[PDB]
Amino acid sequence: ASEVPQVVSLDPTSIPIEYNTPIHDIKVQVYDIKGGCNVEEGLTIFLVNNPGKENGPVKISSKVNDKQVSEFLKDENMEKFNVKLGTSKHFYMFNDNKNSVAVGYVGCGSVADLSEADMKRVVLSLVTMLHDNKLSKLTVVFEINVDKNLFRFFLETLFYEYMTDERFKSNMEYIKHLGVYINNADTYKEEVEKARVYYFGTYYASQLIAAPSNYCNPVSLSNAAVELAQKLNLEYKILGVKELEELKMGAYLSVGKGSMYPNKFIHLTYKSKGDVKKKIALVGKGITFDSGGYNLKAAPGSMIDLMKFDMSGCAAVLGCAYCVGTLKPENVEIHFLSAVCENMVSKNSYRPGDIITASNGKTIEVGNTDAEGRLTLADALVYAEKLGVDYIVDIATLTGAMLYSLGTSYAGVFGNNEELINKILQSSKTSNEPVWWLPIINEYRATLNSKYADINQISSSVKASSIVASLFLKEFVQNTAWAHIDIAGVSWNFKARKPKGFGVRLLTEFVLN
Amino acid sequence: SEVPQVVSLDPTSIPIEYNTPIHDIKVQVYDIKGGCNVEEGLTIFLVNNPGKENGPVKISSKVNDKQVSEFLKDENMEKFNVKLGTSKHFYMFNDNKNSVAVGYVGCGSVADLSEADMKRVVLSLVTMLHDNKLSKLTVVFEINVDKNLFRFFLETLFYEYMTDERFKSTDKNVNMEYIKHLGVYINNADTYKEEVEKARVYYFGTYYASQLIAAPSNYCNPVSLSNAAVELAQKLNLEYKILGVKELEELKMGAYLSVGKGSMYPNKFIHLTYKSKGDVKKKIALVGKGITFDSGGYNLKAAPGSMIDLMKFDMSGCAAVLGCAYCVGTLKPENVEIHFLSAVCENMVSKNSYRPGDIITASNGKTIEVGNTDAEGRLTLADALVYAEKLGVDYIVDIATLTGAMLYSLGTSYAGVFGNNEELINKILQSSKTSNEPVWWLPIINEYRATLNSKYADINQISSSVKASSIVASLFLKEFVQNTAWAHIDIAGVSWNFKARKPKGFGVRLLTEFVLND
Amino acid sequence: SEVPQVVSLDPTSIPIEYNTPIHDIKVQVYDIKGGCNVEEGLTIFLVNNPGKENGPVKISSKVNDKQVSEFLKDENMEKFNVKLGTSKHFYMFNDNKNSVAVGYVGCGSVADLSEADMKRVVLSLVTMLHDNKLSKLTVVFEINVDKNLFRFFLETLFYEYMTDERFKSTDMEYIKHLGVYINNADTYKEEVEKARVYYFGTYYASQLIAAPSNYCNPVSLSNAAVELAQKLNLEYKILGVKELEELKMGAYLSVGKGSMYPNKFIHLTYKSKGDVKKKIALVGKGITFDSGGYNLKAAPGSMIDLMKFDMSGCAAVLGCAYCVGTLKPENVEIHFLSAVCENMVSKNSYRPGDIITASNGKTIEVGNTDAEGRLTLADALVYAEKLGVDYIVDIATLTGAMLYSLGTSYAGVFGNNEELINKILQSSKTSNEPVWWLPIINEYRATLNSKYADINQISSSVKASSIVASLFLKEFVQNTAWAHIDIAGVSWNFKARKPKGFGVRLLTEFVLN
Ligand SMILES: CC(C)(C)C(=O)N[C@@H](C(=O)NO)c1ccc(-c2cc(F)c(F)c(F)c2)cc1
Ligand SMILES: CC(C)(C)C(=O)N[C@@H](C(=O)NO)c1ccc(-c2cc(F)c(F)c(F)c2)cc1
Ligand SMILES: CC(C)(C)C(=O)N[C@@H](C(=O)NO)c1ccc(-c2cc(F)c(F)c(F)c2)cc1
Ligand SMILES: [Zn+2]
Ligand SMILES: [Zn+2]
Ligand SMILES: [Zn+2]
Ligand SMILES: [Zn+2]
Ligand SMILES: [Zn+2]
Ligand SMILES: [Zn+2]
Repeated sequence: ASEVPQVVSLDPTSIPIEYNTPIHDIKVQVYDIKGGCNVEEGLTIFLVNNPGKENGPVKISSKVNDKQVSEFLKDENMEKFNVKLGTSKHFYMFNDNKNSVAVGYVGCGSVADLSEADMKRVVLSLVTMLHDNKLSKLTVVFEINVDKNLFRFFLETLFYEYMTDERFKSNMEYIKHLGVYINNADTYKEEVEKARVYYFGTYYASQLIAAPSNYCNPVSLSNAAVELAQKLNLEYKILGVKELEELKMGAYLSVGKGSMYPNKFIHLTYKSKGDVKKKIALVGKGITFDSGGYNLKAAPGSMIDLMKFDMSGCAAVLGCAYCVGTLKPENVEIHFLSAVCENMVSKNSYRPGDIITASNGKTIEVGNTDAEGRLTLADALVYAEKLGVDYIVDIATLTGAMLYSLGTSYAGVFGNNEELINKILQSSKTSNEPVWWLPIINEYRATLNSKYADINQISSSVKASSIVASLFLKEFVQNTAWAHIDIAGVSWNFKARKPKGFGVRLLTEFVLN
Repeated sequence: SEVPQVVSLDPTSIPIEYNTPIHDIKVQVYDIKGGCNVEEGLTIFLVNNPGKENGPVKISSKVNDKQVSEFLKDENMEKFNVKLGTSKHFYMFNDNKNSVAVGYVGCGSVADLSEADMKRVVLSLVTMLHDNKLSKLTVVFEINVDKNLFRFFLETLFYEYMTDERFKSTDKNVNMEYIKHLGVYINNADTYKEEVEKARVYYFGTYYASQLIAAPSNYCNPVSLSNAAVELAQKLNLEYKILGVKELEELKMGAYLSVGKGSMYPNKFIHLTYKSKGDVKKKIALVGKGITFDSGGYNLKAAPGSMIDLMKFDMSGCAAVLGCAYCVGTLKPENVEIHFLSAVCENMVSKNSYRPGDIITASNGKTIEVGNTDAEGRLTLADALVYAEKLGVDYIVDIATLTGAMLYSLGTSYAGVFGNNEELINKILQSSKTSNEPVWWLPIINEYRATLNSKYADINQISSSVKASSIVASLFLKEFVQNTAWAHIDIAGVSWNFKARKPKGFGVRLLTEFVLND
Repeated sequence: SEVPQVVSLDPTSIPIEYNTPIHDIKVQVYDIKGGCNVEEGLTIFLVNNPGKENGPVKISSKVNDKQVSEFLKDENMEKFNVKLGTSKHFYMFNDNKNSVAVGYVGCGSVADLSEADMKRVVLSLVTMLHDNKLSKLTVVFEINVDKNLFRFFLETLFYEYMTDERFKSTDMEYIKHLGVYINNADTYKEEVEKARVYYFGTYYASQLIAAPSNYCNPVSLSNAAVELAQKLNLEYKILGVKELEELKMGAYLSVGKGSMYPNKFIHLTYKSKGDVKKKIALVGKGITFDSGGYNLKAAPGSMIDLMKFDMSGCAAVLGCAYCVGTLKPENVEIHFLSAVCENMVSKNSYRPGDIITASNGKTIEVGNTDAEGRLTLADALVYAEKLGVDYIVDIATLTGAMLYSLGTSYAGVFGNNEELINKILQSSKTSNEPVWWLPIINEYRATLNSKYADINQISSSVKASSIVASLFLKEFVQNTAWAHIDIAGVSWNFKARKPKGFGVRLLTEFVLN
């Protein structure tokens, strides 16, 4: 660990992290729905739809072993409510044994197959009830059709949205039990503890992102990665400035010049006990705060107050490290990499127009100091290819233009290898973290031709900045299958005012399958 | 039919050139194994060097002239290299003691030239045709191209060679002269021969669309554009129908009509039809956005970078569809019925204009809340799409300069395609490949549909405020196709060639290939 | 003179090319009478057609090669036209069966070419040189140029031909001979080696300007100026912060407060060997990077990435120092001055509103930290006048408004003395570096009346910024002929993405004549 510098003694010197969450204490049981439902304790919620009849009435089919609840659930009562996606109702009542129970439903629409976005709305409705609930148990009865991956997604999302981050603070009570009624329960049981792992990986990423830039800086973040590595028995190595200078990472070092925090390059490694048959490098953009540099984020809508999230790529990679270190896949070697620094305004900062030299010898003309992500990634990519891996995948809050292309739901993936892109797309499908394949259009490459340097950092005209940024990155991968995931648009949940932890499950599914 | 005028100097028709100098070029194709005759004009060798970047020039073709062959020997040609786009001129006397001009264009070190690579080659060749009064060009192929690429070479050569001087008066090019003969030497020539006149057909459809787009909004208005479409239909003996305002009112096209309310030109709905003789296997509706000028309306294009002076381009989709109509009407495909549609109007600022906040009713009965008058294109398309589905077709493909956000997603080279049907989308991509007009599949993300939920109307026209506009606009259009395979091509970013300051006529070849191979 | 570094990869000197391939070109000038020989390389005829716009090409010169004469016959050349900048060139065998290239550049239909026309002609010529491997270029003048325009042709040819590759790393063959056919060749021969000197003075200035702000800083620029002085046997003196504090240069020192590089005042001196009959101070604005300071260049179109060019005035002066030091004019004493610093954002920077005191005791109210040029020039001008000189001429990238007045071609000249101004205009005509006289309007002076300080730095309303800035500078020259050349609009060739080196030949012609 390294000592993080302070301006005043009241400046924090570590990131507060919660490992043991109330979610981990929840005992989960899955029952088959064919046998009927037991309603004796806590809150019971039926997931109900009505195919064909848009906003049609609620109808409960499951038999329950309680006379009081059976009467409440009768068709004449339930038809007073409708299945409009996200709509919920729940009532408190006494059961046959005169114990207080709560019974309700969440509408799941009129389409039999729920998208991940549909399922998310269902969960949010459920969580709203939970945040006003003090009962010890929740039972969810699936009277809809979900596959194994979507059911795991249901649990992951439920766990993630339920949990509230109160680290920076100075009603309800977390349930101790979760019951689930679903068809062929036995096949869904193995998803439960996988969901719990995917949850924390995602929530851990969220904690790092949500942590403000005075708490989460290059030194405190690399410190956290070390502590994580030690807990998971991963090989770890933090490269300091002197080492970085020796490796000649001029692009990455240039970005951090104006920061009071020294650059820290995070390198964690998972190695399988058995034969190593595939080597992967995961690269996360790790800007702990993006002020923009001398190209300061002062334009309307530039949202400088959001830019603690510019290390979301790093967070996703570290979150994946947790999942991989916990699930311990076989026959694989994975490197978790992040060139961490802070982009600030100072007498010491790099300037627009500056020509800097990357670790592969390429000279780069800086057109915009706020395009700093690709500079750090450039040296990180050179570092990764030197490891001699089969796949290189980077993930980064790289370009604001993603907001105008795919939006806030789908991340974009670019690459030099169709097979690798396909694996990512497949991983997106099974993780239910949506990604869309975007092209690297070679005709735009000429725009990066610098008059004085080997290459330009940005275009002056093209405006297709996400593609141009990909073209720049491609110049630092010489002979390895490489993919690039731009999560600038999808990383932050603007409506809920919190991170998503996007990427963790996607990257984990990628290495596992 | 009568174009309204403000003053007598206002034009009442779009000047259109049908018989171009390109059509006067006699094209001959010879097989390269017979040897090349170098007699006159300019003879250009298309040469590459596989694996050797900036490799030396070597003329592998048999040249049927002792003097020219001597000139083109490897020893003499070594000094020149094949760097993609590079070119050289040679001057010499042939065996008949006549002075002849010879040269080459470098095609690089790749074995397969891409879309952009070949256009680079053609542009280099065109520079050799400009500022040189030549009567004949001979092109010798020493690179390998498939039939579609050979056709693409000719189409692009014709299109770039052609110079549009319709609006020139005192500044016509005094030295403008076109070759009268084109010679082509290539391996297995008989295979490529049929591609020649197809290329000339593809050239004009593209150039015709280009003429309509380039034509300024005072020349090209809803009345004169619909008048041009009738003249085209009459020339091709296609069925044609133009729907006037009273007919449009009967069909209750409130979305389309509201957009044109502020204009001095009455709305004109174009409906051309190609009908194959015999069994019709496929019925297709092609829909083009036909905004002759987009001021933005009361949401005026006044913001920095909004490029209001470009907005004559906003009927590029309609132009593409009409260009396709020329190609289809000329090549006469079998087993198909094609409907060429465009809801044409002008988006202007007036006492009569539609307002931000207005609730209008589309022809399928859905009420629409206008949040931005500058999103007028999807409004006209909405009624056009409803009209299209009433025709009972198998495929509906619309093409439109719809969202500026395409510049930020795919840029100026690739068009975006959206749709409700994977098979149709795949056919569009296939047509993209064979036409060499690049298109990329983009998603219609259903999670964003909620943002189009209106407090008062059935649906919001736009925004508040997803930012992924191209997708939101596609979601809106989807609401007006109920049960028909539909695809949407946003060409807002690729329609105009900013570098050359001219239209591309994008989509004509794409749509034609779609029709011809479906 | 030790350049401070943030990281070990930060450059500590400006790379400079002194020996260029241009200097290895052997120039021969022949009279057009007696005919032209075409034996090898590329031969280009400069042709116009006064009778017809875009008229046919017609070669008038007798060529002593029959094969080439056949090529140049009227029937062949009339297929080509003389539109300015249009060119064609063909490869062929001459009488000796040696490969030669012969062509032309269109020179339009106006008998007398302007400097803008001639530059277009040269650019067409250079395109051919860059695209052909040639040991020799021959140019045949079938147009009319005077001695100054001919030199300009050579200077421009040399400058545009030369390619700056100092910052190229890892992402050939110049001509060795130049032949010129022209009527009355003997009167043009003496322009050749003068042109070569003017070329490098201009190219040397270009090298300094093009060099990014991380390479070119106040310390390395002053170091570079010393190296130049040593090679030319000029007296030199670099004033450091202690000395500047002693000289009370508060305006100059305030600007550099926020930089990591100490202020460095450059003072080079050329003195003729004989009696000194004229003393001249040339003053160049030397801002190595202009971020704008706390008035950050953040507005759209402010082009902060261009701002390495803000020492262009200094570079022109140093480039002039090369030419003067090489050509060694008689009975003159020339001082080359530049108050070099960097305008940055820091805890240490000067603020908007700060009241500072120039070396002549005048207190100045800073209204805008991005108007820093006039503040550095203020102390530089006071320094210059104390040298007891006859003329003071400053050259500076001072005001962006120049783009709106004269544009990108003509610099503006302001002054307090009509004789000096007319001399500069005369030097503009002979150097072919276009300048236009603009007024110092005394009615605007009242806008600089500060409420608290002696004077305002900027006007709060009078949008005539170039004139207002001239009024400010005028306050720091008390009793000396002074002129001010604003090159903010002309210094950078935006189309070619490179500096012009504007001002070197202008200032040198001023000293020489
Ligand atoms: C426009 C340039 C090329 C400067 C760019 O993409 N900059 C990105 C950047 O700063 N990289 O280090 C960038 C990244 C994200 C965002 C962004 C801004 C918002 F207001 C958002 F809500 C968001 F999700 C992303 C904007 C610019
Ligand atoms: C921002 C909204 C959603 C209103 C939009 O996309 N409007 C488009 C429109 O006016 N439809 O009728 C629109 C279409 C094209 C462009 C556009 C602007 C430019 F400066 C270009 F260079 C260009 F190619 C397209 C901008 C907005
Ligand atoms: C508007 C003020 C008075 C602050 C001003 O002229 N500032 C100049 C300055 O920064 N002095 O230190 C200034 C100088 C040059 C430019 C300038 C900007 C561009 F984008 C150009 F392309 C250019 F040629 C000059 C703009 C402002
Ligand atoms: Zn940034
Ligand atoms: Zn960033
Ligand atoms: Zn519009
Ligand atoms: Zn429009
Ligand atoms: Zn400034
Ligand atoms: Zn300045």
